[PDB]
Amino acid sequence: KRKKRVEISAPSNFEHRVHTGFDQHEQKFTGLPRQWQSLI
Amino acid sequence: QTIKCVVVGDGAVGKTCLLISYTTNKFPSEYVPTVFDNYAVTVMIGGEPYTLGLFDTAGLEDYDRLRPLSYPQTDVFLVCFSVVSPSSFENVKEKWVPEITHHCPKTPFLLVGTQIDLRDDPSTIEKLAKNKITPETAEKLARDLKAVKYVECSALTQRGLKNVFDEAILAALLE
Amino acid sequence: SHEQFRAALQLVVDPGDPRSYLDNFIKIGEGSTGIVCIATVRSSGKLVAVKKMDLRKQQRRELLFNEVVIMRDYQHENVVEMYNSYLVGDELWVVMEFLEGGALTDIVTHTRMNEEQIAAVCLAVLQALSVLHAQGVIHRDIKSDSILLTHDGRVKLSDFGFCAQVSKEVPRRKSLVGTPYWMAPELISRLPYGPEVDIWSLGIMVIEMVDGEPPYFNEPPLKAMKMIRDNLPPRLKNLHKVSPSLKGFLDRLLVRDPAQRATAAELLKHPFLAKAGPPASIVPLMRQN
Ligand SMILES: Nc1nc2c(ncn2[C@@H]2O[C@H](COP(=O)(O)OP(=O)(O)NP(=O)(O)O)[C@@H](O)[C@H]2O)c(=O)[nH]1
Ligand SMILES: [Mg+2]
Repeated sequence: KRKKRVEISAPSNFEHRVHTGFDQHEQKFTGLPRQWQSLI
Repeated sequence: QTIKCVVVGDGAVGKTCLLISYTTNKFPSEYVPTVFDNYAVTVMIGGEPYTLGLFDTAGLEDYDRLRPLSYPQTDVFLVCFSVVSPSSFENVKEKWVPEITHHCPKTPFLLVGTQIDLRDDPSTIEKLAKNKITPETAEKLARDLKAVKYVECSALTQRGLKNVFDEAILAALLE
Repeated sequence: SHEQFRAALQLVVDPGDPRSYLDNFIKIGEGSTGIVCIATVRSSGKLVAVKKMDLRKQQRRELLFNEVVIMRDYQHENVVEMYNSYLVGDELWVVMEFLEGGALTDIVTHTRMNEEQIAAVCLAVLQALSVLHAQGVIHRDIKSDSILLTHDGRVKLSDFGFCAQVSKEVPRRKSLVGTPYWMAPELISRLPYGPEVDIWSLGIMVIEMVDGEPPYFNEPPLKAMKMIRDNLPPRLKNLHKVSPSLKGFLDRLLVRDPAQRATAAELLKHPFLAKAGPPASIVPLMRQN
């Protein structure tokens, strides 16, 4: 409470949540966030 | 809780390699252009867990249409320039900061010098010499700009790598 | 890197295992770096304190060097005596004097101290800090918890784990070190800083002794740090209970500009400290009495 420090640890728990790519053929995105898909 | 950190900068600067070396202790041997990747890690801050969300964005001009969709709710930026590319360092001033200031004016940002280990490498210094950045030059630009601070690192050797994210994380949580 | 550090530490500690002459290891408290036990010397029955710090559970292992080197090379009436250190398994154990009066924290959370007692404490800490600062040692973690008391009320400075050294070759430190509510604003701003950070922290401790707690304590630590960083220096809430002497003192401690903050040596000559009671006057405030 009063003895809480600001130590920032090394990272842990890697998580690759999104990988967007670009179709060479169809000029299209693959692996968009579904939120963005409406916008463009 | 959760910190959102977006990494932008000129292409080839070393944004992905920075993130992959930090999160997994590996270097991607090849160079593949990023379109968009989102990673997450847990980071302990005084024994309390936070999710550090990391938004790896395209530097290449091809995917401009996409990039600022990353920007809403951003807690901190890393505006990256390779310290062996003066063009990328001038684009911090000319382009990147204007972008993030417009979309996210209250959001703190750090200037991140990448690839500092090639400051010794003679191969690349020859092409800097024939065509005719130091901490003191970047630190001025950080104080002017006004970045939270300047930090620098090498994704290969990991020198000051942890410190990049340490200062980014503190920047986010203070503001 | 774990083994290299363990071997480094091996060469710096005293050889052997203090379990060979100590009995009855009982946990007395916890800290950030590890736990403190009381133990008994088998031959004599004398109590000692033993600080145990696991090498694997430190965010910056290099800071463990301070736990040995400081009490070793800076013996002083107002510094906690360190007898020996050892490497037991994956732990640094430091054996030191047991201070029976406890921490100043226990006093300021359960009682209000008068100005003669406050001046006595401040005087002792500044005597210690002036000696440390003259050698370029910055404590970096001054607060009520780091001040321990003897039975008779003499004040000693402890918790040297977060120390750093300055010199002509390295006049400033950059590290984010300390405890949020006591951290100096220049340190939080991530500017280079010097021994002046300890004086701010001492100022925050004087606020502890008058108002019971540091400024912004009811807030979370990270928001408090932003407040310390951006706001003007914090004020005493119990202004009704405070002298112009004390207010004048505290104004020399809580100066945002490190350059205009008073030094320890400068503060030893301050009039407020002329009010200092002797060791005895702090004894009634202890939990026993
Ligand atoms: N010596 C050295 N080279 C590096 C470092 N970081 C990246 N590089 C080199 O520069 C290349 C850039 O890779 P990358 O991280 O994908 O850059 P990027 O900023 O994500 N490019 P884009 O925005 O198009 O995705 C790497 O393939 C590597 O060869 C570093 O820290 N040190
Ligand atoms: Mg890439």
